[PDB]
Amino acid sequence: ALPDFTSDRYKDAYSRINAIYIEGEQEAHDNYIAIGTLLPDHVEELKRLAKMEMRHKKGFTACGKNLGVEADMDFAREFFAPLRDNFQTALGQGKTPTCLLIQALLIEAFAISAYHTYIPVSDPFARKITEGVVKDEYTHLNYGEAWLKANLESCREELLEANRENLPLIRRMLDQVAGDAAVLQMDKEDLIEDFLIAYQESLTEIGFNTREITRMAAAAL
Ligand SMILES: CCCCCC(=O)O
Ligand SMILES: [Fe+3]
Ligand SMILES: [Fe+3]
Repeated sequence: ALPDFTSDRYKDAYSRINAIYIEGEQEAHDNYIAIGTLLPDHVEELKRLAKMEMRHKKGFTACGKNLGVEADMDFAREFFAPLRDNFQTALGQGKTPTCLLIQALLIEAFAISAYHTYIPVSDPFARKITEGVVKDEYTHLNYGEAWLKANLESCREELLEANRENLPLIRRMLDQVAGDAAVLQMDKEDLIEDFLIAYQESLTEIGFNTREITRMAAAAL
């Protein structure tokens, strides 16, 4: 059954999960702009992507206002700190393939999983907003997949390294959100399945074979 969106129990968990949505959209915006410093000829497309992320952020901000819940932004910022630190490191070293794997692949897949899972248990206001959002993040996966597919032969090793370092962070993120997510009536196994399916499909599209992908997914352990 649907959660009681008015309960103190729900609002408490929501303050953190919703803050994660909001912060995630903000960092996605920042990341796409940042990638523009690495792909100067991609700037106008990246600006469109980043603007979409700000629309997403505004929508989740609105979802919070609607339930009367103050977002715990401090919690969210710490939650994203490991991937954010790794993204910045890559950015400073000009490592475009690592930046794309972290943002366009890992974070977008995490988003699509969270949002797909949240929809059937969301309040009616948030549901319409979130239904809009999910259609968009496939556009973002497509963007990352396209560039990486086009450049695979020069960046294969970097990508294996990027996955090795960053996929475990996604696993720890899922472990950390699981409790609050369950209060929101979201099953951890659904979140994991949806995430892994999205990621595997991106890797397939990029040109990795089944063995390579199996070895990659394994690094989560
Ligand atoms: C769960 C928050 C992640 C959203 C990141 C994005 O919109 O690309
Ligand atoms: Fe988004
Ligand atoms: Fe996105």
